[PDB]
Amino acid sequence: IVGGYTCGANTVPYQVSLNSGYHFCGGSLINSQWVVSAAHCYKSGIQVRLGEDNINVVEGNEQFISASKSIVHPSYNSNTLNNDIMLIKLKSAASLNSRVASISLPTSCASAGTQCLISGWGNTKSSGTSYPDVLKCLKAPILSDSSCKSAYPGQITSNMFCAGYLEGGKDSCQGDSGGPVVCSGKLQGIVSWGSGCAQKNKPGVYTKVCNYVSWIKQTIASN
Ligand SMILES: Nc1ccc(CNC(=O)[C@@H]2CCCN2C(=O)[C@H](N)Cc2ccccc2)cn1
Ligand SMILES: [Ca+2]
Repeated sequence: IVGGYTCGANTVPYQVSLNSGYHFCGGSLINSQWVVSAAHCYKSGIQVRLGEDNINVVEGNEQFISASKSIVHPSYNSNTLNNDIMLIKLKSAASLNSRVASISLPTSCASAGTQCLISGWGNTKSSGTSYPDVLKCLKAPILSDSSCKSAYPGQITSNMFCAGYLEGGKDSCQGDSGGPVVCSGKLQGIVSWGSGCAQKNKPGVYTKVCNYVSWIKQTIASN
């Protein structure tokens, strides 16, 4: 997260870290058994880390649970990042508590200008590299479809939206991918892609979760 702030320990209790010997992506707990993340975060052998603040220090509220299965969206296209969404099942159910909590799926898509919370452990610099150990947060509005498509002509599908600031300076970044964009209590986005981070007229692009609720519900009900 570039241009954000320290969230506060366990203030984003649906945020998870995907770990394969090291943190590599975020995700969102959507019920005690299931995490949603980005398809481009897929790999085998994921350990889901819940209840995290400092990902380099055991602070006492963590749950470490291996994934039993990963399901990439059937239409995920890594060339275009269309349908950049993936479900991960936990080998054992998470123990839900004030610090480990699920986030609701949207019943409907959200308006341009709606304020959202974006979070993750990714790079905090728009030029160069600095990774935080504690969770970082950003408040950012959904941008108009036309602003989004003007920034990224020929690249934005109906399954993507932009959020952030066309002036740059505040954005998601490498290492935030797969993590949440939450607006009015609903998981509206997944950190997906952009042109660098916090660049002018290049806001972050997010998977439009409202288009995937039927697939999420059907997939978890059969797996
Ligand atoms: N707002 C944002 C969000 C994320 C980022 C950092 N990530 C990227 O710039 C691109 C797009 C997302 C994936 N990625 C990578 O470079 C991958 N390491 C390889 C890959 C490339 C393309 C498709 C799949 C995989 C920057 N700004
Ligand atoms: Ca920790």
